[PDB]
Amino acid sequence: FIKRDRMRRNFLRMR
Amino acid sequence: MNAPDRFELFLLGEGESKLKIDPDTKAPNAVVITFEKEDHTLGNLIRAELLNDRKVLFAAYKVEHPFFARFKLRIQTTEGYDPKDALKNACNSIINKLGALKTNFETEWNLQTL
Amino acid sequence: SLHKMSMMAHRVKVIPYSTFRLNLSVTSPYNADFDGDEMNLHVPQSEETRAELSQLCAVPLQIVSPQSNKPCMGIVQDTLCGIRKLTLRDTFIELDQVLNMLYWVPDWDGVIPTPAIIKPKPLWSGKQILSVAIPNGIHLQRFDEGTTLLSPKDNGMLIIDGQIIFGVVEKKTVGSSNGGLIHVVTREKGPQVCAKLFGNIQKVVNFWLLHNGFSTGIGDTIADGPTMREITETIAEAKKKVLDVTKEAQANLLTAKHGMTLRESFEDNVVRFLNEARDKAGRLAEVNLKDLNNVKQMVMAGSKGSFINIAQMSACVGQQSVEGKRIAFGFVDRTLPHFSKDDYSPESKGFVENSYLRGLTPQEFFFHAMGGREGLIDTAVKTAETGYIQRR
Amino acid sequence: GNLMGKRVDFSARTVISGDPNLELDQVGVPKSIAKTLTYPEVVTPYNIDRLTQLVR
Amino acid sequence: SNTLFDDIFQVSEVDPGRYNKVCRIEAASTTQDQCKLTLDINVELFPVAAQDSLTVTIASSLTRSWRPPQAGDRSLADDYDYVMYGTAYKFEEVSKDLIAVYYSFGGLLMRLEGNYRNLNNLKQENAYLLIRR
Amino acid sequence: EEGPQVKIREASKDNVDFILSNVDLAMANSLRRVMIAEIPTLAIDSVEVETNTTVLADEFIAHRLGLIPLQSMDIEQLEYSRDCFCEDHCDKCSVVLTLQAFGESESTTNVYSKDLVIVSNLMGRNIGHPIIQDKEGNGVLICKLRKGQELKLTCVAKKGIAKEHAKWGPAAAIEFEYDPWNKLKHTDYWYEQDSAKEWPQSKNCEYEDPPNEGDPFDYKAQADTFYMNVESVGSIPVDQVVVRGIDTLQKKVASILLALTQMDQD
Amino acid sequence: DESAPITAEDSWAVISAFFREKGLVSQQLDS
Amino acid sequence: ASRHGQKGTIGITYRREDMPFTAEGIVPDLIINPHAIPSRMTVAHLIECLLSKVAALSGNEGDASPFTDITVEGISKLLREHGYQSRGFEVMYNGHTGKKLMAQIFFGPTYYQRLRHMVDDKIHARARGPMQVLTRQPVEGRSRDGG
Amino acid sequence: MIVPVRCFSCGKVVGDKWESYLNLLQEDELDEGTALSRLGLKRYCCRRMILTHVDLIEKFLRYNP
Amino acid sequence: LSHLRRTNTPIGKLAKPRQLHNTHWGLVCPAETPEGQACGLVKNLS
Amino acid sequence: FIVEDDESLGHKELKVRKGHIAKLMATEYQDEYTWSSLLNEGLVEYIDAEEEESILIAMQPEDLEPAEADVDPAKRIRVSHHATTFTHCEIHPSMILGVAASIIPFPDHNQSPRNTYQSAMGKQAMGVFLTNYNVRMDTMANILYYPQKPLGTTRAMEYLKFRELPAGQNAIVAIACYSGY
Amino acid sequence: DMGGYFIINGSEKVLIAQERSAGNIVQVFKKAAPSPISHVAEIRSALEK
Ligand SMILES: [Mg+2]
Ligand SMILES: [Zn+2]
Ligand SMILES: [Zn+2]
Repeated sequence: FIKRDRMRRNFLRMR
Repeated sequence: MNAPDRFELFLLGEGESKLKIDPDTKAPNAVVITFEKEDHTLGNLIRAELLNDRKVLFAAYKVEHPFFARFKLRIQTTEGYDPKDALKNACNSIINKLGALKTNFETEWNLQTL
Repeated sequence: SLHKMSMMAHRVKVIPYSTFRLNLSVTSPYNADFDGDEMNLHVPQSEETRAELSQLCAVPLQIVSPQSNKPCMGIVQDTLCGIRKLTLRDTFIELDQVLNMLYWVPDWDGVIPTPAIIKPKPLWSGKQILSVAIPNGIHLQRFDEGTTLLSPKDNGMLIIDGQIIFGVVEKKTVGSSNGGLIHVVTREKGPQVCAKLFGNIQKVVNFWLLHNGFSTGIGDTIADGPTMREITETIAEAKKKVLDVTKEAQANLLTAKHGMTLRESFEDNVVRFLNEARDKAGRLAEVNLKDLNNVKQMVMAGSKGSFINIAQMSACVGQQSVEGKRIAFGFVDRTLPHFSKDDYSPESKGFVENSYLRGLTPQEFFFHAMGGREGLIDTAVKTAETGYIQRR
Repeated sequence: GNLMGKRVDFSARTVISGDPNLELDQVGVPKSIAKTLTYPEVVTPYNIDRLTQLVR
Repeated sequence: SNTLFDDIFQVSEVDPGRYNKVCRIEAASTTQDQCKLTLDINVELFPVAAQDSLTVTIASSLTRSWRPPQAGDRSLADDYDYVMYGTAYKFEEVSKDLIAVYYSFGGLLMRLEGNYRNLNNLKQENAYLLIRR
Repeated sequence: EEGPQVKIREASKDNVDFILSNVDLAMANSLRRVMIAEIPTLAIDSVEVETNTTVLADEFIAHRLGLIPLQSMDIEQLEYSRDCFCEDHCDKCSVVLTLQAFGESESTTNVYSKDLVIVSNLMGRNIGHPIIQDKEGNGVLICKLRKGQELKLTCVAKKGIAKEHAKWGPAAAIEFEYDPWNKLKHTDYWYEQDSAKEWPQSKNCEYEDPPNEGDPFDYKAQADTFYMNVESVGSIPVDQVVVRGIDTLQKKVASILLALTQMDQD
Repeated sequence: DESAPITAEDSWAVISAFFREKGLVSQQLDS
Repeated sequence: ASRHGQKGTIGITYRREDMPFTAEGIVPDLIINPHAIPSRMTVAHLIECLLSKVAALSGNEGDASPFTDITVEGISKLLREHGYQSRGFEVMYNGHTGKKLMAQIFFGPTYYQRLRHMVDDKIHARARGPMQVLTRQPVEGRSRDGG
Repeated sequence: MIVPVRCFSCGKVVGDKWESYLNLLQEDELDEGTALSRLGLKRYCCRRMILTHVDLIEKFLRYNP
Repeated sequence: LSHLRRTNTPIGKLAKPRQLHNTHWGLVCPAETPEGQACGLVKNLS
Repeated sequence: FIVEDDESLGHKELKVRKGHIAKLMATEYQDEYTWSSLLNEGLVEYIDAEEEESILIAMQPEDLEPAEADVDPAKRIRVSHHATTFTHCEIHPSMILGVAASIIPFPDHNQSPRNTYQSAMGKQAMGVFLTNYNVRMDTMANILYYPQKPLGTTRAMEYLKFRELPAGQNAIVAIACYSGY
Repeated sequence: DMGGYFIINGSEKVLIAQERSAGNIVQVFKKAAPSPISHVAEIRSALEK
C-alpha cells in the first residue's frame, strides 16, 4: 500500500 | 490585526460585572442572567444542575456568538422560589459534587503505587 | 453586478477580525462563496441617501425578486441539510435540548410546547420544535409523488396556523421555491417578519445540527458488492450491444436513418447505448445506497449533489465528448497510439468504463482530460460572450 | 471609466466569510474598516450630547 | 375535560419502512365493525407486534406552558402505557354514516374510520391519544 | 465514598487512566474542558534577544521558547504580573531564564531545554525549571549552530492559562468515552452490512455488560460512568492535572456565588 | 533470471536513471 | 487548499476544548464541510485521507501515485487492522456538551497548503484620500490609499 | 525547519524525541512504525509530527556564517 | 520547476488550438493549463 | 521502451530485462550504467508525435505482453494485450503528467477540471523554495515555519524533490458540520 | 537550484518556449463555402539554418 524506501537495506542485503 | 486581545476571553472589562440579572418579560417567575468572560465550561454545567431542581420549570443557555466569551442563562421557577436562589443552590450542589470527586480522586491516587 | 440584488443595503454590526461577515442565506443573490471572495462596502453620507438604502434596497425588501416572481433567497447548506434531518418522523428531542432549542429562537413567547409523546418519556418531534420558528397564520399545502392526507412516505408539506402537521422540510419547502415557506411568509407577514424567520430557522436547525453532527467519506461512494457485480454486467452487456451494431455496420447490413450517413446513424446508436448504460449503472448505485448514505442525505435535502454526481463517483463516469462527438482519431485512424487502426470500440472512442472510486485508466484519464479541457474553454468563452450580452 | 463609472471615497473592501449568528440584513464590519469610514452627522439638540462623546 | 372516544383494537399489521424508531400500525375494532385505525407509534418506547390487543382513548384533557411532571403525584389519565398529544387536521366524509378523522402528533399521523363519535371528535387541537396493553 | 466516585485503572508520571462514576456527563465534560483550557502553568512569555547568528529567525526561536515546559508545581506561589504591583515584572510574578550558546565545536552545536539558566530568585518554590523527560537529560532541542553561530537571549516566564495561549497547556489529549455498547443510542452507527462487525469494539466494552437482543430499549437510562485518560505534558504531575482541574472548576462555580452575593448588597 | 521479463515496478528504476542524467530542466540547458 | 482544487478561507478558529474529539483524545486541526464533496467529486481527497491515516499509524509514506494497483478496499483492510472503522469514520464527541455526536466523522490526516492570500494583506477602507491630477477622482490601489 | 516542540493537535512534547527517533532508525535498525511507538508517540497526530518532519536546518547550517 | 517547463502558443482567439489534442499525449500535461484568456494556449511539458 | 519479436523464446517481449534493471540500480546505489547506456544499447528510443503515428505502444509491460489460455472486484476495469504487433512500451503512464499535476495524489480518482484547478493553485502555495533563502534578497518571499513532507505522495515526487522542499503540512482533518462557520 | 534561467540586471529571467508551426511542410486545406477556391496546398519554405 505505501512507498518502499527500505531499498537501501534490500539492495545492500541482496548485492 | 482586527484580532481582539486573548485575555479579553476571561478578564472582565471596564465596568463589566460577571453577572447581569435581567427579568424575563415573556414569562412569569423567569429571569435572564448574562455571564461575562465565561463559556460552555460553566454554562452547560450550571444549566444541567438546574434541571435536577424539581422547583425549576425552565433552564437553558446560549453563547449567542463565538467571538465573545459570554452566555445567557434563562431560569424559570415555580411560584415563591426566586430563580436567583435556584442558581445559588445549583452552584452549591456543583461545588459539593466536585469536593466529593477531589477527596475521592485523592483517595484513589494515594492508594496507587506509580 | 448583474442583478438589482448584487448591491443590497445592510445593517452594520461592528465586529473583530479582518473579514466582512454575512448571513449565509444572502449568499445566493450576491453569488458569493467563501473560497476567498472579496466584497465592497459603500457608506452613504446624507440622511436622504440612507433613507434611499433603507427604504428601497434593504435585504428584506429584496427577498421576493421580480426576476422570477419568486424569492431570491432561501435556506442553504448546513441549515438545508440539517432541516431535513431534524424534521423526520424518526427524529425526537429530549427535554434538556428542547429547552435550549427554544431559548435560541429570540422571539419565542416563553411557552414550552406540550410534547408529541407524553407517557413513556416526554419527547418532542423535530417537526414540532421547528414550528416554533414558523409564525402563526402561516398556511402551506403541497403534494408530492403520492402524498395523501395520511402522508405515508412523509412526502409533501402541510403547515397549518404556522405548525408542521406532516412532511419533511427540505429544498421544496424551506428553499427559494415558487410556493415557498419563504415566498408565503413574505407575502403574508412582511419582508421584515420573513428576514427574522431566516435567522430563527438557522439558529434552531444549526444548533440541532451542531449537536447531531454531519459528515461524508469514501464509505459513502462505496456501493454494495452484488450491486457492483450488476453494474459491471450492465456496462458489459452494453459494450456487446455496441459490438453487435459495430459488426452489423461493417457487414453493410446497417441501414442509414433518414437524413443521416451510415456513419452518423451508427455513431448515434453507439453513444445512445453507452449513455443508456451510464444512466442505468448509476441508477443501480442510487437505489442501493442506504438512507444513511451521507451523499444521498445531501442529495435528498437538496443541499448539494444530484444523481449524476452519485452515478459518476460510485458506478460509471460515462462516455467522454468533444464537439458533440466521441473522442476523434487525432492520429491517423486511432484516438491514441495505444490502439490499433479503425477501432470504433467504446474503449477507443473515450467511454469511461470506471467510476471515480475505482479510478480511471491512462486512456480513460486522457479522454476525460480532453473533454474536461473543452469545458474550461467553453466556460471561459461564455463568461466573455454573456458579459457583453448583459451590457448591450 | 470616469463618468459612467468612478473610483469613489467612503468605500471599503475585504475578504468575506459567512456567519450563522448575524441576521439576514446585517453585515459584519471589521473594527479597522468601521474606524476608517465616517458618516457626517449634523450637531442638533437630539445628538449634541452623543456627538460630544464620540468627539471625546 | 373527559373522554371522546374509547375502543379496543386488534393489530393487523406493523410497518417500519425506512424508519428505525417509528412504525405505522393497522388495527380493526373488536367491538364495532365499521371502525378501522391507522397510527404511527414510537416503537422504541412503546413496541407493538402484529396481533396485539390495544385500548385506544381520545380525551380533551389530562396557553398552557408544559410543566415537567417533577410534581411528585399528579392526576394524569396515566392509567395507560403510551400517551401522545396532537392536532385534528382533517374531517373526512367517506360515505353516509362512515366518517374519518386525521390526527397529527408532531408528524406522527393517525386516521380513524367509524360513524357514531360525531358528538365527540372535534377539529380541536386539544386531543390526547392514550394506549394500554 | 461520598457522591461521584473514581476508580483508577492505571497510573504513571505522564498518564492517569480512571473510571469516573455517579457523575453527570456535563460535569465530566466540564472537568475535561478545565483540564486543557484553564489550569495555570508557567511558560516563557517574553524573549529579549541580545545576539543571534542562527540560521533560525529571532521570533521562530522566541515561539519555541514559549512551548518549552517549565516547572509549575508551586505555580500558586507565583503572582500574575497582570495583578502584581511592580512596573512590568518581579520575582513575585516571574521567573527569569538566560540562554547563551556558541558554536565552539567544528561539528554541529545543539541548544536545549537543559541549557536554560534561572537568573531570577525562586523564593524557594518549585517553579521555572525546564522539564526534562528524555533518557539523555537534554530536554527539548531549541536549535542547532555551526561555528561563529551564537545565540544570547533573556527570558521572562509568566503565570498563564491555555485560553491565552496553548503554551500554558498542562495537559496533552484527554481520553474520554462513555457507553461502549451504544445502549443510550447517543450515536447511529454508519454501516454497509453489519454495524457490529464494521465498528471496532472499545477497550471499555469489557468494563460494561452487553445489552442482549431480547432486552428492549432502556429510555430511562442516563450517562454516568466515563472512562478517561489524562496525559500531562510534564509541567504539573498528572494527579495534579486532575485535582487542579477539579479545584479550578470549583473556584469558577464559587466565583458565581460570590458575584451573586455582591449583587445582593445594593 | 539475468534476462527475465520486467515488472511494472521496474519502470521506476529506468525513470530514476532518466532524471539522474537529464534533470528536470534538460530542454532549457541543452538548447 | 488541499491538493484537489479544494480551496477555502478560515471562518472561525476554535480552541481544543470547543473542538469535537475522538475518544482517543485526538481533535481536528481543520474542519471542512461535507457539502464540499458531492458536486466536486474529489474522491481522491477522500482516498488521500484514508491512505494518510494508515501511513501515520503504520509509519509509512503512502503511495498516492496515479496508475497503481492500490484500492480503497485494500487501504480499508489495513486501517481496520490498526483498530479503526475501515472507511475512516470515527465516533466523535461534541466539545461543548461532551455528548457523542449521532454522526460518525470522516477523520484523518490530509495535506493542506497555505496559500499566498492573507486577509490582512487584502483589507482596505477609504473615506476621502488621494485624488488623480487629471481626473480629480480617487486614486487606484490599497498601497496608494485608493478608493 | 527543526523538530517542532510539541504536537500541533494535542500538545504532547515531541521536541526531545528527535535525535532519539533517528538513533532508533539508524543504530537500532528499526522501522519508523516501531521507532515512533518505542518513543511512545501513540496517536497519529503525534506520529505525523515526527514521521513527516523535514529537518532543513541541517541544510541551512551547511552555508558559511 | 513548472515555470521552467512552460510553453506559449501565440494566437491573435476562441477555437480548436485551445483543446487537448490526441497528439499532446505524453509530450504536454493534459491537466496543467490556466483558466481564461490563456486556456490551452499556455501548455506545460510532461 | 523498445519491444521487438527478438528472442525466439516465447512471444514479442520488451528489449529491457531484469538484468539491465539491477545494472542501473548498481549506479543508483553508488550515490557506470546510465540513461545514455540504455539509449546506445538500443533498449530505449526517442519518439516525437510524427513518428508516434507509425508505432503501436503497450501501456504496462507485464499486463500487456503474454496471452490467456479470480479477478479483484475492487480494481479498475483494464482493456487488453491482444496486439501481437507491439513496437514500443510506455515507461510509465504517469509520465503523461507534468510537474504541477505530478503533486496531485490519486488524480485518476478526480473529475478532470478539479485537477486543472489544483495545477493552478500549487503556484499560489508556500514552503521552502530553496535552502539559500536566508542569503537571497528577493522582492518578496514566504517560508512556511514547519514544512512537513506529504503522507501520500506520487512515485513522481521523488524527482520533483518535494519530500526535501515541501509546500504544506499534514493537517488532522474532520469533514464535519459543526458550528456552521 | 536547477538553473535554466538568466540573471539580467539582478532578476532571474525564464525564456518561455514559443510554439510555432513547423516550416517546410506540405499541408492541404479545404477552403470555406463562399471562396472561388476549393482547396489549397501550402508550404512555409524557409532556410532552417
Ligand atoms: Mg470564488
Ligand atoms: Zn511583579
Ligand atoms: Zn498529538
